[PDB]
Amino acid sequence: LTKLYYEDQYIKEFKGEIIEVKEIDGKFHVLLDQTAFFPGGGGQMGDLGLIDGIKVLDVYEEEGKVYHVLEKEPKKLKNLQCELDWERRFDGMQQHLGQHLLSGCFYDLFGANTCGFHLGKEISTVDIVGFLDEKTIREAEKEANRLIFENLEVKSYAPSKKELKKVKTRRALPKTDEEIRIVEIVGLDLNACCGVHPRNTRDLQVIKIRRWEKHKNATRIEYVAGNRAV
Ligand SMILES: [Zn+2]
Repeated sequence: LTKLYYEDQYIKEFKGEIIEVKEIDGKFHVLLDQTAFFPGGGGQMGDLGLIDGIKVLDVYEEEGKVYHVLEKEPKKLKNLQCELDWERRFDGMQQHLGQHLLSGCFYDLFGANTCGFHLGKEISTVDIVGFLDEKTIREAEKEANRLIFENLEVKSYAPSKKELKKVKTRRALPKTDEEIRIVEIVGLDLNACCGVHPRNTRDLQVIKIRRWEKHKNATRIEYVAGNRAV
């Protein structure tokens, strides 16, 4: 069945048909024929919103199937108006690409590698290998914002096994039964990622580095992108 979030990440309203209903203590876990509700992936949180005016409280994936936890019992089940909480969606889209952008700027400018990231509701972090002084950190922040306004294309795709052999990456790709998705900041960076990203760097608006500290062999950098930064 259909996962719309990987086909067009900007779809915020869609038509759906409830294929299954399971009542699990108070809540109604539903399957849909097609969904734009992201369950979560690559560190990024899942969606909330409405299915037929009934609030979606949780979205998860189990055995390749996206399940929606509804607070009330579905009545009508065909041709339903389904809408994402777009503010939540887009916030997570911006923070994730924000991380990729910074990571790509740190490597492009200074050869500095990323070894971790965290996307939280309040703040997000990225870990860069080694000590970094304030000068280099602020230069990466500047360059990130420069490429936002340069508006680079961000391609999200699942390569065919033919075109997957011509994919050049700096980190080895996972061994999986699942399909490899690629997120590519055109001209800057190309990484395997299951996230849902904006289609350009301009969509980030602005990126601000808040503060940083040492974490073992790394510099843990706190950042905000988009509406969080203002
Ligand atoms: Zn990612």
